Amino acid sequence: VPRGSTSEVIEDEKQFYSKAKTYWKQIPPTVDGMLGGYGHISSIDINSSRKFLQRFLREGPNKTGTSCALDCGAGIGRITKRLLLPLFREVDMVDITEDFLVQAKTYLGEEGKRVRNYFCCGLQDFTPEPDSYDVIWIQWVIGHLTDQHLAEFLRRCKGSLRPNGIIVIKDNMAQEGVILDDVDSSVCRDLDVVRRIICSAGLSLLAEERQENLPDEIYHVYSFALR
Amino acid sequence: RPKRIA
Ligand SMILES: Nc1ncnc2c1ncn2[C@@H]1O[C@H](CSCC[C@H](N)C(=O)O)[C@@H](O)[C@H]1O
Repeated sequence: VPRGSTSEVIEDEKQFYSKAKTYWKQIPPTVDGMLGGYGHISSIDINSSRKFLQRFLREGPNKTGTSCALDCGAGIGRITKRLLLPLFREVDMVDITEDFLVQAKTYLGEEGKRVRNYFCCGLQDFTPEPDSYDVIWIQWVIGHLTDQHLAEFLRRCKGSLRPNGIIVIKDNMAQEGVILDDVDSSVCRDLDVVRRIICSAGLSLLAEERQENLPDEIYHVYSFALR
Repeated sequence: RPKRIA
């Protein structure tokens, strides 16, 4: 069978997290470090993310607001800089790697003065303030959490949404199963697994979209908008 | 992070 949960592939959860922390600690605080050598795809990524988000910003009963966003596993703030700060009055960042948050303050420049909180914490230990965010953006990090921590984190995120708020997950998806990468200490899950986890967190799908124009050799990437 | 299919 393919594997369907992280408990089938993670030998030692403390080591799964410690190894990941050690891996990111020796990556340079640059876009290419964030994107694993694929820094050149950033603009394609941000353009598609922007179009996806703008679906939820149109006027109407369910319009997502534009006061505050949370960037989860934000790194140096690639997404905060080019996608979120232009659209949200304030942005909070959370990441496990202190060096990245320190570099963010340089990387983000003057606009970075609208970053309110820089939280240096693992997602598995982070509880966002209730009723605080219009958008919670979670990109290229969910693979770093166990199934139980991911489900729990998505529940706490749900409790921190403002009225009409949404959660966006954008990540690599496996063709089938749950695949361990033992170098960066992360998993890649298939769409059925990810959807199962979203549902277990009491969330529903508003939209799902495949990222186009990526290099042929990398994992497929999908975006989900949730509430 | 984005990455080559293992
Ligand atoms: N358990 C965890 N909690 C929070 N952040 C984590 C984490 N494990 C890894 N990270 C962070 O997740 C990021 C993955 S790289 C992606 C960075 C950003 N989302 C972007 O797309 O540009 C790194 O900044 C790394 O420090």
